[PDB]
Amino acid sequence: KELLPPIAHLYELPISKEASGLVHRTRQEISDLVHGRDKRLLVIIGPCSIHDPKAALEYAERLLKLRKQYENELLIVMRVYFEKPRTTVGWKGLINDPHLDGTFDINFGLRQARSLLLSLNNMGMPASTEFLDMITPQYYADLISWGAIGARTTESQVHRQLASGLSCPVGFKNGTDGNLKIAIDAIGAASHSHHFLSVTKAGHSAIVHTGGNPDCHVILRGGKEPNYDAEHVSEAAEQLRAAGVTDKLMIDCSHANSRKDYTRQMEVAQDIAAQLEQDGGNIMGVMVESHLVEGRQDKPEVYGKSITDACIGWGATEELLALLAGANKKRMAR
Amino acid sequence: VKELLPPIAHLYELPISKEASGLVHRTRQEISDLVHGRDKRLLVIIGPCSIHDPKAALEYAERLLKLRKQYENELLIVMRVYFEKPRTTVGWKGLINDPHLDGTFDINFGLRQARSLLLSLNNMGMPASTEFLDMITPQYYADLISWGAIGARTTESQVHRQLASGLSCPVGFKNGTDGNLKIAIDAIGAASHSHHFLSVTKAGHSAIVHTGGNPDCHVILRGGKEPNYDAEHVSEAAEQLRAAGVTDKLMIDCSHANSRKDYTRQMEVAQDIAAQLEQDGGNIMGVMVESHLVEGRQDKPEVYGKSITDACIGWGATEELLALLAGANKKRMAR
Amino acid sequence: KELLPPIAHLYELPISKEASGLVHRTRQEISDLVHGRDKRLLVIIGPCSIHDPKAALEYAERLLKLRKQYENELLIVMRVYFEKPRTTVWKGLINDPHLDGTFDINFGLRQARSLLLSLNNMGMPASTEFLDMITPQYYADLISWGAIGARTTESQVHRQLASGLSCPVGFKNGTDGNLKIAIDAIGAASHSHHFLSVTKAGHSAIVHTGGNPDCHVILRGGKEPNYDAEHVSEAAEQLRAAGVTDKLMIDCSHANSRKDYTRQMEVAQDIAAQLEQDGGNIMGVMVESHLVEGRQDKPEVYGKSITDACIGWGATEELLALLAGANKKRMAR
Amino acid sequence: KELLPPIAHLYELPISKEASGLVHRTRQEISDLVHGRDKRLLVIIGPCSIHDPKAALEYAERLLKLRKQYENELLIVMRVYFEKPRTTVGWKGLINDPHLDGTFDINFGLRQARSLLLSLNNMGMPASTEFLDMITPQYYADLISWGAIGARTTESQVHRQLASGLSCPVGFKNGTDGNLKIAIDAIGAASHSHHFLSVTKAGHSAIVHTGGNPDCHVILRGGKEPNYDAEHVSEAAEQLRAAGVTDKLMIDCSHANSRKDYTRQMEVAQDIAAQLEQDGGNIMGVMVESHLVEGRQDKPEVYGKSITDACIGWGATEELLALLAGANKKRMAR
Ligand SMILES: [Mn+2]
Ligand SMILES: [Mn+2]
Ligand SMILES: [Mn+2]
Ligand SMILES: [Mn+2]
Repeated sequence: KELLPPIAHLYELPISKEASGLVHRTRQEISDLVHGRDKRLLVIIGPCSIHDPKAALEYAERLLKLRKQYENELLIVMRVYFEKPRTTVGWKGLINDPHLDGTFDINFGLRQARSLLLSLNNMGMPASTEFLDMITPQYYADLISWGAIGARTTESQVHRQLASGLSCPVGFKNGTDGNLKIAIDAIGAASHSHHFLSVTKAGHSAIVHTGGNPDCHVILRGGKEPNYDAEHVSEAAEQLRAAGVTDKLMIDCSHANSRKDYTRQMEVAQDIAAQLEQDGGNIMGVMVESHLVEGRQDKPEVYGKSITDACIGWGATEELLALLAGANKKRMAR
Repeated sequence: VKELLPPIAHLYELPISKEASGLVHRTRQEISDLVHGRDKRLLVIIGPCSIHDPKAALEYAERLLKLRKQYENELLIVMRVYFEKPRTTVGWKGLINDPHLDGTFDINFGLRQARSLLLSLNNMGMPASTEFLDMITPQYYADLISWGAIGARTTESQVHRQLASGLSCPVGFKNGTDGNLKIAIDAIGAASHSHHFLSVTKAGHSAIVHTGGNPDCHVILRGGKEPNYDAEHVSEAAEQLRAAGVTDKLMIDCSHANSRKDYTRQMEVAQDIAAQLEQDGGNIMGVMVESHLVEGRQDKPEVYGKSITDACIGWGATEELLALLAGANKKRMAR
Repeated sequence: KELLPPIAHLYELPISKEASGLVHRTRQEISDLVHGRDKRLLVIIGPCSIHDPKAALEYAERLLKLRKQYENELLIVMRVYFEKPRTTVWKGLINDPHLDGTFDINFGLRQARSLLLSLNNMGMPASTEFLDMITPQYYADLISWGAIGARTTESQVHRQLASGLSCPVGFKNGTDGNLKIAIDAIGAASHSHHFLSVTKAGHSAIVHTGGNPDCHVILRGGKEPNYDAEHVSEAAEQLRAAGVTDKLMIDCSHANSRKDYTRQMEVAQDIAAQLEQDGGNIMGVMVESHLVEGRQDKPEVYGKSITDACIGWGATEELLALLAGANKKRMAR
Repeated sequence: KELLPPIAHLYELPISKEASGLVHRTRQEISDLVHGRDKRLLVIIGPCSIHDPKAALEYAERLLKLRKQYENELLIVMRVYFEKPRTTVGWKGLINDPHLDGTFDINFGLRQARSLLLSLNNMGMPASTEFLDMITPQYYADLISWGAIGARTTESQVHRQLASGLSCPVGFKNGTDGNLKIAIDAIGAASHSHHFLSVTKAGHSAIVHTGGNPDCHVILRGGKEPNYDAEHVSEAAEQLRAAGVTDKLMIDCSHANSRKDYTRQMEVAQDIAAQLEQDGGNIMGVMVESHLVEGRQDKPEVYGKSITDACIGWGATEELLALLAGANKKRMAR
């Protein structure tokens, strides 16, 4: 079927002066955290997945107030995930199936994704996403300040190539059973130049030559056991130094670190807060699964509630952000 | 950003012949038979870790073809013709990506040579197998491939499971690099279903594709932190496959983590499989073997017929290993 | 530079159910006139060129009332021509929508499709001249009648194009009056052709067309005017000799009025007289009309042409009443 | 149906150093003629249409010997016409239907046309053709030293735009009834820059901005009456100067100047030969319909015989060229 190329969506929704400026600078600001030049804490926070742009915009307006408030301690960027990797099968996100009913209206979904990202950046909220597909990025990577490569794809050569050509910093998650070396290796690969086949903005396949991405880091997201504590952070930091790549890392409070219990994301954040207080020198960022309303639901019946992984609600979100900001204020004072 | 010819340009210059088309169609059907337990021959995916020299490849194929015919009642021999290689971090990604082996990345030439070699192989009677790594290169030559692999590093990847769901050949999913078998079992489940995703057409344009699912996927045991080739591991995998409601017939890789990356250990693994086939071995439908004209590996392509990637057994050792497997499977089939 | 393909525009501006029905119906009604099943007179009327969407909609709202009023005698369809072909030298609303040498073709094609959809949606069907081989895919779905101009009637590329169009097509005689080239064009366009074209996705392809059975000639003058009974009778003779339809359209403007735009009325009266006497070979007329009569080099006066001079609204009422009255009498025989 | 783009053909049949040099040199030589820097006579000579590459190459090998023999007096370039305009319907040429059987194998036809042109340039014979289609030129214009726009398309805006973007000199024929102003007007238009839609080497439609073609001229090819004589040449020269364009022009010995009778081309050439002897300062070239065997045939039964317009045969061709060379040697001595 008949896919509109990126240029069609770029013509309807060109990046504005403000969005372009916000993306450019947030990427720069994140590079400084990745390389230990600034000691603010990157916070990637928001829904497991976007299934309703309206709830997403409401969420973003609340989050914007806290982004501003804590701007000296925390660098807040919203989770805006449009592509979801499933264990076997299931809804792959808003792009793949925006009407949430098996109609796979991908043109509508890409348009909605771009429109949401443009609106977010226009309001002052930078955005992040996981890059899962090789073709979808040309539709909206210009509006992304930070990207993730998921646990299920960190070891994949086509995803490392993708990352090597992205203009934003990229986090690589450790593997689903806890393997960190694949992520360390991914930084090596993505940091170098690659030649590979991709698709242009006009929608045609082409040979691209990337320059490499100097702003990649790892993300600790648990395995058979959680890997967020000081002992794990120290082990990982030594392995990063050994490989000659940045030893500054991100810690995901959710997924296999909370072991799929949204109420434990706060516990993880408190452990991180104590590391920042005691030392915490290898930590540059945290990831949190958060929505307007806590929990999850199989069907999109309740507004502002996840249909994928369970999230903390808005009030726990305010608490969690206050805790990290206070803890990092103390770290930054040393 | 450089000037890629679309699949239709290569297809025009190198159209599939009646003979190649018959060989592919038959070989896929025969392999399907093995996957679903209808025939008890052993699929043998055998040849170089990587193809870097089409002359040496054609010579290899010539020698192998005699053995394919000789052992045809006990073994279904298909050549490894791997054109895309995953690197640990960085390095030469294969003949397609850089066919002149010097960082000129002449991909139009690479794709052309890959198709030419596959067409020449099928025309001489040797079916071909490859690892599908890239999302766009398959359209250039998948019509000439009888069996496909998704590698250990990409079995968990949703975009690779999608690709597999639209392939017309049977597909083997390798267990993960540390030993995880569940990802490959999950992959069979995923690739067996219909998917909708973005891909590139034969004309070189991006499009929405809707696949029908691939009913002929299976797992490949290739070792992890510890090897997983033995009877206990096979029995344990078979139980997991049945619990997930997918085929309990599997393939065993003698190389990579099952040989502890020591090419001289491939024969020990094959000897263990032979022993399983003689005793029972009902869940084994195939084996994988990294093999070339000359054993070992080299950083540079100085020696003819010697791998520049993973180390391989040599030709003599290939005769030994194939004879061992054909003997042992003859007995399995007899009962 | 970076051309959006037709599918980008078709996505933002899908044809409505109402527009689709109007185009479908009007094409058929026109075909009925081309082949003598109905004796209403097609009238292709409106500006020489469209340079202002706002004025074009205002003109359409006025024309719509007369379209309905005269519907038993006349089939009124608006002229929505975006440009000229030049002898040489403003390059039309598509090729240059900002009227300033910036050639913003993406914007121009978008604006063209937008206007055509709005026109169809209000009940006014639209006609245009197809000048190039690529632009038609962006809006031919909104066109009820197409023209091939005098300067391109003889061209094999344009005959091919016409053979694949889903609307009826009029071929103008040559710039110096040559009628044979238009007669030959109908014959060429009625057949199947294989040739290279561009798809709605923006890619070159081989297309195989089925032929267009609803083509006709248009008399637009030359070395001398060719609107009178004598010239109409000779054309009809030549048409029947070539085995194609002997129903034709008369352009009141261009080389039939020459240097006086007000002569369109005289041509129209001569046509009225033919209709009253007999006039059996006339299926249509073309008229260059706008809100305000005349022309201007620069777009200062609202609703006045910036290409060829046009009769104004009051004279348009006059000319349509005249034609409707005359054709009423022809249909009553 | 499934059209290979130009790049597919360019990859299989890249232009050689030799062909590239011959085309560059020949284009420059022809420009010098159009602008009166040189008084050699351009001679565009060969079949009405190509229906058989084998005969065309045999024809070229004979013509090369004369090309070389007359090089100080004549600039001989072969007619290699692959696209034919029909009065109503009929075979449109080798590209459109190479197997001459209603199969329209256009991929094969383009491949065969490019192959022939490359072979011709490689043997030392430059080539000319009529550019009828908007899309086919990308496949082989790099191998063409001179182009024609036909009588039936000279008045066409799209053909004038096409001409404005070509790298070769272009001749515009007067209209089919004898109108010369359309060709004079065409030179005007094709000398300007244009913006229009075209198709790329990769097979995608795009906006192209051409720089104008400063090497255009008119071709006198007859109308109701012929227009080859001194008086018509003299009339056309005055109008060229009046429009401010080159008053050097080309005369077609065939088509409407021969009343469609192949035995009259020699009479036209003889008239031209007298003008060249008397004065003939405004003539820069001639066009002649020539083949191995004279006349025409309905089916491709006889080898080297036209299936379109009737042509003079090889013997008459030698006579005609000797005549023009002898006459122009004298013009050039003054
Ligand atoms: Mn999640
Ligand atoms: Mn290997
Ligand atoms: Mn006009
Ligand atoms: Mn001819």
